[PDB]
Amino acid sequence: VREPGSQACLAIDPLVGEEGGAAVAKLEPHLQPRGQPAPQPLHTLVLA
Amino acid sequence: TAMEVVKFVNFLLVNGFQTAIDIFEDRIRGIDIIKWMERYLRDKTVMIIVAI
Repeated sequence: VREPGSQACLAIDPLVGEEGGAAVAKLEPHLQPRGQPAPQPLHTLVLA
Repeated sequence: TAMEVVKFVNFLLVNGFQTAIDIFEDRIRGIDIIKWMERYLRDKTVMIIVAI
């Protein structure tokens, strides 16, 4: 008989870098609000 | 499960796997959605993850 002492099997486990991983970022455009005095289209009429 | 899938994609990208998902590939996916899907479905080497 032989003993597995020296030849024992190996388990594996990755060295995950999640602890130092950057996050996913969401973008939102800062709308030029119409609540603030934004301009409007100058629909014109004629006084005949 | 959109939020959990975003977290999962963060996990995979951090660990070096190039993950293709619709929310991030929006620009290319917008040109032709079905073409975008077929690109990854046809390729045998691409691993597909099914989020149940």
